[PDB]
Amino acid sequence: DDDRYLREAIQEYDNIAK
Amino acid sequence: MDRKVAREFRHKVDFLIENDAEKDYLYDVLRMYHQTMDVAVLVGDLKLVINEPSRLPLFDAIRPLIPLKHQVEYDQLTPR
Repeated sequence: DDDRYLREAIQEYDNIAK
Repeated sequence: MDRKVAREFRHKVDFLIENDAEKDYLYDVLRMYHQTMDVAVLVGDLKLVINEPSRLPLFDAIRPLIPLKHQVEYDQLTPR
């Protein structure tokens, strides 16, 4: 569980563009 | 399988901050730790935003997604 969840939430926001 | 972690992570942070400007910067903090990959940087910003104990959860909140190795070191840097 390393170097995978970070991009998940990080990119998630990148998609939200909030 | 890895998707809800984002909702629980974003929903939690929102439950604590409930703000937008703060989440924007905090969101910027994570974005930094991703590119620069400097735990020393996250701690600094996280503090400027977590200056108050109320925002303490941010440390335990982010840790999960934070590399297992960096998690421990993250603990060594933080007093809590």
